[PDB]
Amino acid sequence: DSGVDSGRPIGVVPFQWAGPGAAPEDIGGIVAADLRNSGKFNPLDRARLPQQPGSAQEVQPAAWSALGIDAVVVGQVTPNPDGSYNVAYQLVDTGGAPGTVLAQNSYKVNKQWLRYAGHTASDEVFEKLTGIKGAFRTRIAYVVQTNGGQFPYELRVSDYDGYNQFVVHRSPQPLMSPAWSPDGSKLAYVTFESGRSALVIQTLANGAVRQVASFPRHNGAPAFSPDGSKLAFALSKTGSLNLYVMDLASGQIRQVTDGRSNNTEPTWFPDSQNLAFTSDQAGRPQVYKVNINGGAPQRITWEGSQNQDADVSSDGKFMVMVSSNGGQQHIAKQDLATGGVQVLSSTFLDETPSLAPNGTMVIYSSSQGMGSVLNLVSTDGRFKARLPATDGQVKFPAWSPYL
Repeated sequence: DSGVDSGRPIGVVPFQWAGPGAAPEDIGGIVAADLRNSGKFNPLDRARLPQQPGSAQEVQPAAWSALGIDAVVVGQVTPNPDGSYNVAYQLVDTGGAPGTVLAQNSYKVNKQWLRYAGHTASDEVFEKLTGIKGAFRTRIAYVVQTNGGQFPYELRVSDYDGYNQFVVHRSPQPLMSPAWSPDGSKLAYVTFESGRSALVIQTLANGAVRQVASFPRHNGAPAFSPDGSKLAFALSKTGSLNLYVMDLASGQIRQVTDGRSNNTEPTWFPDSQNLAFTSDQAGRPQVYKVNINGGAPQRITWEGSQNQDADVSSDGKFMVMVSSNGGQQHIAKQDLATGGVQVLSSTFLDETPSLAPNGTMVIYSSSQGMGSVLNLVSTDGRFKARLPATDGQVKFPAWSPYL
């Protein structure tokens, strides 16, 4: 819903490093990358910075408004004797009230939390300048297939931008489609470890695992309801996949769809009652919507030869999905009210899109020979980037809720 050329230009100056040598991290670089990733901003190339002020007072507004820049982010990174660091940023106005500090904060963090300090600065500048909750301190879950033979599959979690990865679960068999609990503490996912498909929910903090379902099938594509009370997923035995809803408090499972049609990849609407999902009911896959509390499925995608793997935004205003047309398979966004569709990505064979909690960015995977990598694309379509390559093929990314 930004629908413009580039984003709002903004000056993000490298942070001053008072400590000896060089800085342990490029905080300004992180803030710029974050802001840019959202498609909401176009940080000025470090090449064209008119100056590199190290403090708000050193900022000369005229130099920035001149280049069409409303605000400038300046900052300082200072080493503490205990080995930790002080990361401070000041958001300085270079427009209506030149030189005034719109926002500033300072954080004391260990080397390991320096990127977090950067993402915090980004979140603050972001919420202050867009009114939209920042998602820069969010994480993503995904599955990497390494080249190791014993446990090729690793369900991992990392910062949304690919850094600070950690393994949640390693498996000798395929792992797929993790899904975050709304409170960000658990991941549901499908594992073939038992030899056949199973749906589990693992608590990230202690690794605890809850068995949910095992009926005969393949990928269950789980999805937690926004309110935390249910988990929707697909089971395929009768010869076709159908939707089931898991009541998390009681464990009672109820079938939400029936028929010879393959109904899968459920995703929740904000009300925790309606699901959007993929069905082959009309031939090539299309996206349908159904209220778990009663009613028959309602096809909702009409544009495109095929649409699947939907992800409804947190505000229910739109959804992203994999849309195939003219031999191109990309992530597309569909307005849930007016039905307009906008193709976001342009990479090769885009799959499983997952919306950032503020709905400003989508993480998805694309094809690379026999493998695949993760990508980010802002929901306004302005920014596209590969996430940092890792030691394996990556699939099924899932963006965490706000943390």
